[PDB]
Amino acid sequence: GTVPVTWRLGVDVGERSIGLAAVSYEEDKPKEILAAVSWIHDGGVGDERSGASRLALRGMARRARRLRRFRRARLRDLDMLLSELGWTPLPDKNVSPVDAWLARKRLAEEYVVDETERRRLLGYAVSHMARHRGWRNPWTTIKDLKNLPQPSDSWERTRESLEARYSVSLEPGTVGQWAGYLLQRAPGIRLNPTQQSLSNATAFETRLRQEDVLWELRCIADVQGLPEDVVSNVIDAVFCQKRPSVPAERIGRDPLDPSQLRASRACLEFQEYRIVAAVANLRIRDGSGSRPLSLEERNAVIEALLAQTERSLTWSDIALEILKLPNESDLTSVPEEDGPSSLAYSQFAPFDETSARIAEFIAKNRRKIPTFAQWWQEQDRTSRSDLVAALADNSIAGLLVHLPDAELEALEGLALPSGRVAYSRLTLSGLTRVMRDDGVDVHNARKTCFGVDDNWRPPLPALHEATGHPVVDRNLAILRKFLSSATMRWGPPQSIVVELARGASESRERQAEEEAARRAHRKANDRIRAELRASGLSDPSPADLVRARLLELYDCHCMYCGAPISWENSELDHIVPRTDGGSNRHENLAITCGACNKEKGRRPFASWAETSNRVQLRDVIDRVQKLKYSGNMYWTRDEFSRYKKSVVARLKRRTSDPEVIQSIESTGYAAVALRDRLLSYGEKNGVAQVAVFRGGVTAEARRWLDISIERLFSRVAIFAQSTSTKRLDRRHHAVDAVVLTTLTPGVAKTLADARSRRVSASTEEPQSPAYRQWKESCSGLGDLLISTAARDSIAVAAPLRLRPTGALHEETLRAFSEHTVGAAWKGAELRRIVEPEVYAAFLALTDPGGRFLKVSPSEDVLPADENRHIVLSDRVLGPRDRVKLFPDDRGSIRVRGGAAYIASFHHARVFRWGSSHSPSFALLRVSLADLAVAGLLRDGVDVFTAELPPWTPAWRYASIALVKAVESGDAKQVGWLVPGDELDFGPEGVTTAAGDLSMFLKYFPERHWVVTGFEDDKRINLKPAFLSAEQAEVLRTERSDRPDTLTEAGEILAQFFPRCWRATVAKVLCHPGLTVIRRTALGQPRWRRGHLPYSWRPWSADPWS
RNA sequence: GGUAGGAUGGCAAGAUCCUGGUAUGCUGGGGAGCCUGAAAAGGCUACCUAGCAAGACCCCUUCGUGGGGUCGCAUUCUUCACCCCCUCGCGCGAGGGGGUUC
DNA sequence: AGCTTGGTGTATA
DNA sequence: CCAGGATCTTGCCATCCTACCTCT
DNA sequence: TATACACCAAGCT
Ligand SMILES: [Mg+2]
Ligand SMILES: [Mg+2]
Ligand SMILES: [Mg+2]
Ligand SMILES: [Mg+2]
Ligand SMILES: [Mg+2]
Ligand SMILES: [Mg+2]
Ligand SMILES: [Mg+2]
Ligand SMILES: [Mg+2]
Ligand SMILES: [Mg+2]
Ligand SMILES: [Mg+2]
Repeated sequence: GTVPVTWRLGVDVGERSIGLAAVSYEEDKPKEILAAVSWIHDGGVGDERSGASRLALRGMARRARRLRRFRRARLRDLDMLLSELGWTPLPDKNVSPVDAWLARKRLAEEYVVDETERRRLLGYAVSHMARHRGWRNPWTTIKDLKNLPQPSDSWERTRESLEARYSVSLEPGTVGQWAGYLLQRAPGIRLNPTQQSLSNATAFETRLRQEDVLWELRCIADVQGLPEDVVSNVIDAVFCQKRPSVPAERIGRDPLDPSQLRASRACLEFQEYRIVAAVANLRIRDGSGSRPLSLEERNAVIEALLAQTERSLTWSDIALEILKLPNESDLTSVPEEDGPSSLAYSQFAPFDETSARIAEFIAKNRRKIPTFAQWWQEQDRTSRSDLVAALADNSIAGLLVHLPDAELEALEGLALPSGRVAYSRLTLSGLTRVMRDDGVDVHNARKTCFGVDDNWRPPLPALHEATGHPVVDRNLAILRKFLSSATMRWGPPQSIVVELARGASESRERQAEEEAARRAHRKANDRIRAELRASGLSDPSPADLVRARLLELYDCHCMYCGAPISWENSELDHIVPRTDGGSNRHENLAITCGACNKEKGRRPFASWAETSNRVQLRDVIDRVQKLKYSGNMYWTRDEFSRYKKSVVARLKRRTSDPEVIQSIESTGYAAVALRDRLLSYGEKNGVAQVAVFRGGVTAEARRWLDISIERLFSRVAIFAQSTSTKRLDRRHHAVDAVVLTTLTPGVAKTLADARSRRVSASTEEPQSPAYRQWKESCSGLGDLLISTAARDSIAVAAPLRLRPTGALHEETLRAFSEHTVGAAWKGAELRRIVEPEVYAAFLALTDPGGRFLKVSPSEDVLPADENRHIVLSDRVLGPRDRVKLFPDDRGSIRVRGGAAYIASFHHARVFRWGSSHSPSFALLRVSLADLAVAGLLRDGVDVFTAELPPWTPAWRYASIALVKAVESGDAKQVGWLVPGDELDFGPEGVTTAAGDLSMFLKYFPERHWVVTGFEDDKRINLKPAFLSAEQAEVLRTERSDRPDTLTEAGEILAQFFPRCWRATVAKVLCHPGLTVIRRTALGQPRWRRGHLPYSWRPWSADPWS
């Protein structure tokens, strides 16, 4: 029964959270909080230690599978070529460990007269070379690999280092020659640097290159006299590689023409569009005001801009010799940031970049492409545009000219500007046609060419369609469930309010220094772009620019060990590892030899330098601190100082603490994407407005409504001085959403001005009619929120993960143990029997009328019966026969000939037995490996109730009391628990606390707890629902920096978190009135039993039907 | 005007994936050197080789516990049930995507 | 002889 | 780690559109 | 505006 009410929706997006409020209004006064809920989500992250999202881990695993499958196919095709040549591939076994290396060495060194020996060594060498071929730019062809210098400079430096280290000069000094020589001279030497945790020097230090392996192949071919066609076939088989590709479904669509893909920046239509649009936005002085350029002025400037081979027309040049303006400042509306010494008029106007690159490539390589040079001078702009589009879109996964194949290879080697622009090629051609004909700008050209009005906006995505961004998708899924539920409860909202991750309350000095930072960044990047384009890099990436900057800043030396480095052997090490949240911000990037990076791994700089011998921590710190500010460089003075401090702080960390930087891109994207989808919902549902306000407006509105989280939720003081922030209670997201429902644009401007004035600095109330009206309308909001928190209606819930997907086991395969049948059997050895038939036979041997195994790990269950025979259904194992066992007394499954421990528990099944006045409880912890080996990872299976065989790790490592009670027939399954199920202990709270939980519950009497795991057969891990771990972690952080600022409650919280309540199942489920609460999207517990997970009481839940 | 939102282009700083690779690592099979040993078998350091989620679907084939091909760790209430949407698109049982109020 | 803490291994760059 | 493609965020400059808000 | 779990061992009642 839907009852319609006037209500507003408040949306607080977050990185790992979203606050959602449905607040019913009357006039502009809030009448009732219909629903306030903080939903805690994972941001797409499944494993916090891995750091990466589930989508990212799946993509990496899928691409590892794809790489290995194509490697299989490539090596099989090489085997076929070797069999056609008569060359014997290296066998799988019964060969010397250095047979391939010595074959490579001997074939490089001397001609082998015996044809049989020559073919065998050639096949050994080539098959091994294909297995270990080194690295190539994946976008380069095999012909491009052949055109590289041979060997690479990395291998020449390695060769010089090896000759100096070993006092011998091998000729010609190939990788195979040096490796075979060193594997014989120093047995047990490691070839490449590896991840560290005795430590001897490796043979090589830098990454092996495919041109080095190719040069060794050429040397072997020249020494052995192989025919050139044979060498060519072997090269194309060894260095075969799939070209990287872009799926076209990953490319966005033109908003005006959704059937068309967005155009590449390489397109000549986009180049023409850029020039014409920029000229259409310039203004000329007219009677102390600005006027648009006339049609003739526009055509003159546009023809001067298009007719360019190099970017040499500045805005001052355009004003002075092209426009014939009497003064340089007469040209107004220049699209550049204003700076000193007339920088805006010193900046370059756009040009046809693709035509300039193609003309440069033609004039440089007229020998290689004379037919293409003639065709390019022959054809017109439309045919050139079609050719350029084909050349720029050839990289799509899914030429009209009969060009010679060498010329086609040269053009595919030609580099064009990358990146997609907003419009399609057809749209750009039409829009540019309208502006060049009518003299209009982009807006009027869009109106004319596409028949739209001044109110036109691009089409927005709907609520049901995702972005592919994990944080945004989590926020969107939660919001759309909330909105669907709230719409069927109370109708559509009157208005929707969304908070955007933007901030404007900044000082003029802050604005000036950020402007100077942007100016210095642009000047340095333009310069470094110029020398990199002179060096041979067409379109430098941000990481290219960072690499050039750090190579200039450290004089082409490693930042860690000081070894000399170059462009191709350097690595950009994340000082804070990516798996520990480490960002790509340039203070987190260190230029590194590569050996230092590979040895450092995930370990922090200090925890690696402390025990290492290659680098010195203090030497690295002093080299960073000894950097001096030049006259002109990338950073400003303040930026250079803060950059050195950030780098030093990143080197100094001795623990795997997460990244210092709190990135807000995902929050901003979530806010903008959810706003676009809420605008779509409002168009489809007649919502009057979807307003947006900044975060600081919401914080200032909380300040001026006297909404304190510690007062609202009666949270005790954690600091001796001042009050705790909003983040101590996780309900603050829902509070922020409620506050967001009150905001109007005028009061938002007033509170933004007020907060900006207080940053630029007790206190003074804001002064505006909108502030007065909003304050009088939302005077009662404080009392309403106090009553809502008093009746505990603001819920904190995590969405459940019920799908049985993810990692089936741990990634480390383990060797099996062995145990003889006739020997004495302990309980743990009986629990570790791999084969289910042998396990069941031994189970029946220990207890005949039995389905489960009832043992203790330390008890000697069976004696050393010297004539014991285990009779399977396909074999009889005598007392001498050896039974395969899992290596450890923990849950594990057989995977690919080895043993793998089970992964995290998917769920726990709750079993209750005993009398009704005092029942006994136990958990059956079920992993995805249990479901996999039980065959339950299939269609039509309820994973929480489907039976698990006794040989599964779940039933093997259940508690002995649970096993005896299930076998005796008294224990029945009454429910299930997943990580994230809320345990509401009731108004009485937790009554079985002892030791540390009692001391935590004196100051934080939490009745709502979240299941986080099941750490053994008798325990469940619970953390409080309403309390944040980041607040406790920053308590621990500020405790070191400040003297005893934490209160008793602050210290108690700081030591309770993060392990929290490692609780006993018997001591948790013994609380009467404890409820396992599963909530609807509005934060309301699901009590009616339907086809969605519902709340249940472990005391009174019936056994499963 | 002032604030806010949106378009396009530029510039700056970032975030998320996607495609293709490399070098290790683990397990199985090996073994170059060293050591402990030998009437008495295993280590250590490397290197070689195969596999690297369990598995699923398709086609083989000059028949087999194999060969080849495409996939499989995302979309957090699994499965079931109901309702909605796009697509197997004749008012279809279906392939995906969404929602289910306490 | 059971619960409470403490430490640590887990596939990587 | 490597190259390099796609999607997007935030801030500033230029232009165009929208909406409301505030003081003479 | 964010980020460990399942196993293995001590430890004082
Ligand atoms: Mg917020
Ligand atoms: Mg490969
Ligand atoms: Mg290789
Ligand atoms: Mg090596
Ligand atoms: Mg690193
Ligand atoms: Mg929030
Ligand atoms: Mg290997
Ligand atoms: Mg090896
Ligand atoms: Mg496989
Ligand atoms: Mg579902």
